Amino acid sequence: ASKGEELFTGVVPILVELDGDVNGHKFSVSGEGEGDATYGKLTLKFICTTGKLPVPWPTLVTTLVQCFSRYPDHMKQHDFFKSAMPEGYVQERTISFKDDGNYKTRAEVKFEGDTLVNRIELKGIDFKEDGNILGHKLEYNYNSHNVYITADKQKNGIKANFKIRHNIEDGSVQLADHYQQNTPIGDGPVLLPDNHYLSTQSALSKDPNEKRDHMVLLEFVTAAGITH
Ligand SMILES: [Mg+2]
Repeated sequence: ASKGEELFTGVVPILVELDGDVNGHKFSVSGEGEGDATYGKLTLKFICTTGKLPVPWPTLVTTLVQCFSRYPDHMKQHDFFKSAMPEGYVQERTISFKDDGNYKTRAEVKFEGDTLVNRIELKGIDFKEDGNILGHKLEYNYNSHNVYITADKQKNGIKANFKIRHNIEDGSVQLADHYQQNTPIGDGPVLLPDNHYLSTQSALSKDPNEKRDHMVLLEFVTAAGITH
């Protein structure tokens, strides 16, 4: 493997903190839960601490810890994400919503003590007033997808590209093209992978006891695409 994967053999508590501005709508989200990379499993509850979320929850799922992906044993030499731990990595994305605006995100993912933390800044521009995002026309659900990873050896890191399809309430789909880059924060060696993908499955729900604007997420992520 890598030395960093030793930090992931058990259940790890997670904290997520996001500050956002989409078209001048300022918001924050705080999340808590845990990850168990042995099973590729994430359980997180997110709360909008500023009030009502000004964009649909599903549009934030990808932004709101791929170090919890399950890498099969035969592929463990391809796990960049854990290899960068505990010092962590910077994750940047451009998320381009077809016929609408874009999110640019910058996150730092690292350990703070025994807790894995994801700190994010999100900026959204050029959204349509009553497009699917600011008009809240997206269903509260989520389709499975693959995250296609490639090495970026000049930057000592990785890139990824994938497509999210958000279901629109009228039966159509809102495409969200994702371009991602990750670079280590520390100077220790990291694993630079062969092309492969992360198979991701996400289920969204609500806490029946929660009155704040929130999202409960159950996610499974498994690396694939390299055989033996
Ligand atoms: Mg302009």
